[PDB]
Amino acid sequence: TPIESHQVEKRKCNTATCATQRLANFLVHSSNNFGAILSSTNVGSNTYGKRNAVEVLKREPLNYLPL
Repeated sequence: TPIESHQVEKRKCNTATCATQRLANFLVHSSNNFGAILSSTNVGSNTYGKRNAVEVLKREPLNYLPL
């Protein structure tokens, strides 16, 4: 009589979603440069600092208070 097949497959990462995952690796892949990058923050390229997020929140506490 016949017997169930033993076919096996995998779920390789071949989708766009996986692409985002590589972005996370970029932070660690460029973590060393990040240090030297913040050093020249006074080069007029500090208009994208992450801390800006915590600042704007302070300037606009309305969003924090009940709405």
